[PDB]
Amino acid sequence: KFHPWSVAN
Amino acid sequence: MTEYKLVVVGAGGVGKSALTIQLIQNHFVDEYDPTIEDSYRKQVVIDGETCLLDILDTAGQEEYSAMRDQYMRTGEGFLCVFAINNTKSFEDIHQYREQIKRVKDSDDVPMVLVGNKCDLAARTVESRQAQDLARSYGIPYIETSAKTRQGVEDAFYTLVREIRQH
Amino acid sequence: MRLPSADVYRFAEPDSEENIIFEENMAGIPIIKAGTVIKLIERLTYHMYADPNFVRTFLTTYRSFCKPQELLSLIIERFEIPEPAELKRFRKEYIQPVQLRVLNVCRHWVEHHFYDFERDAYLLQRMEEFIGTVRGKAMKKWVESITKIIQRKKIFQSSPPTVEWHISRPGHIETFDLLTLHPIEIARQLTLLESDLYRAVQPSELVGSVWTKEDKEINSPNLLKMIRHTTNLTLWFEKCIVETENLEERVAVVSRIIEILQVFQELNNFNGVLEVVSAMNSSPVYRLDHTFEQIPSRQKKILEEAHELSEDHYKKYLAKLRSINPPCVPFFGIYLTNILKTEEGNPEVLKRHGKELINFSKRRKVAEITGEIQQYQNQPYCLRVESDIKRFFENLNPMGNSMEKEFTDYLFNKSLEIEPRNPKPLPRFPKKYSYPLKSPGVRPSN
Ligand SMILES: [Cl-]
Ligand SMILES: [Cl-]
Ligand SMILES: [Cl-]
Repeated sequence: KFHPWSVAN
Repeated sequence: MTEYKLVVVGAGGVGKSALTIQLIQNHFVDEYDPTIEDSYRKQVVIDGETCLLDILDTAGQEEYSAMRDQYMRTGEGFLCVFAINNTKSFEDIHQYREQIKRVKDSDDVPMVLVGNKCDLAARTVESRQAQDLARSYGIPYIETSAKTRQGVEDAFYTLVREIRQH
Repeated sequence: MRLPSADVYRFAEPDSEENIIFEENMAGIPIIKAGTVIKLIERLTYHMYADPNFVRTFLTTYRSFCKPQELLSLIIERFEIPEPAELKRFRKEYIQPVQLRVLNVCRHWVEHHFYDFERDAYLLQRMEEFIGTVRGKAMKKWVESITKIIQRKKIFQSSPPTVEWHISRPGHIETFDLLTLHPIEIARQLTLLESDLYRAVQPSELVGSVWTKEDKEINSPNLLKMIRHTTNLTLWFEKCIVETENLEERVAVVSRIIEILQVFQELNNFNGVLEVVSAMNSSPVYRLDHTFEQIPSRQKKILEEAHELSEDHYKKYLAKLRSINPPCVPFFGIYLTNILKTEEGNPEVLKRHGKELINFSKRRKVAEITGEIQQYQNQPYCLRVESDIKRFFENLNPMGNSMEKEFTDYLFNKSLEIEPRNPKPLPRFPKKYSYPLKSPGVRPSN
């Protein structure tokens, strides 16, 4: 979630 | 209060920027400073519910064609805008929409077709034609006048209703 | 002091609400908001003081409300002053300074906007005739200076870092590629190219929104060439990714591009940064979840910082740029949009007491934007050109002969092939690279 280069929560 | 990320899409060189500029101006204000937040964010009341319209219009950057996906990825609703005196801008609509569908990975993206009467130049796209294209896509058609602001609010509020009813 | 009658000299009629408005809520000089063209010519050659900023703004933006032939006629008409002791002061405090100002306008015109004269030879003739008829002594030094300029127009500190090489050896043109050249040097050579492309764009290609109109290819050739370069690199990055069908190799490709981005950031090449960000936001690349999975978190954060520059209408890009000092390469798109909306969102003319007044402050607003563009064109990068890497990127042609739609459809279909939509399982593909995929990194060698 929140773009593929984002820290996944 | 809810915020709506809207994106204006359409051919360049035929005055598409008038649609958003007129929405945001105070109807009797003719100044526009595009460099400040208040030039693309407007608080409005639509069907009794207050919301905030955030409007991305990249008019002038049409040659940066590899940037369209980036810009489109930021919206949840889309205004697809052509000029009713420019047949080519009307024919471009089909591809713009295929591209929005692909960016959003969805076959019903909230969107709206907008015919803009931007000139004293003569109409070459008949309203019937645009109404028929809008029906084949399953979306509203709105005509607007750059001169008079007729239709401008209708185009944007309709897009918001499409998002609410999605 | 006393002037001629507006029936013999039109620039003597006095200011009024039907003549000149000033900005009400903003170097000692009043800011003209609007006025007739006469009044604008008058204050452009004002006898009480010189106004360098009005002259700069004016000559950059006048062609929308006044043709070059008309401007030259008007300043000639301003120059030829008729007379009304009293005369002796008039000569010294009106004719003299007013005429010096006319010559100053001509000097600046020929110096910084000579393209008006290259595109109309008869305009240059009338100018030379006029300058020829000027016969004074306070004039002589100005007449000669303008004539020198006209005649001419009719014709680092420290050392730069060592050039970096990776797998390809100097001169082995045939092996140059994304993974075989050194990432630091890709970024550097692309920054040199993009800096020169940015520096070549003239205000004549921007004022009047002229790059959006049907003669754009004639009027904005450098701007368009610059944009097409940017577009080309974006598409080249997308193609390198989706044509690398092996997953491990594709992770190496995406990872190397992100290293190129980091150096772009280090160099303040924001055009470079956006080339990469646009490529990662594109439909073929953005959906490759199995590839970003293997991207190390440190590079993810680099790409995340870069992409965030573009969010909320470039909020962070705009702050970051205001805070760096040259050399840099700004992203030009923001300027184009702001110039366009300024020209399209403000009236060309204001009406006062039924009288029509040219809206000048809208032109001031556009000159402010072209001024900010020029301030980043001054300073060059302290980096050495590599003739061959440069030519490699000058000749990148990812689209080949395909049309836009056909080619971006092909990129997307490649994406779907190499990582199909979630139900279908992830296939495997054979490696395509013979050399090692490990990166030299982005810190230099010494
Ligand atoms: Cl409105
Ligand atoms: Cl505004
Ligand atoms: Cl149809």
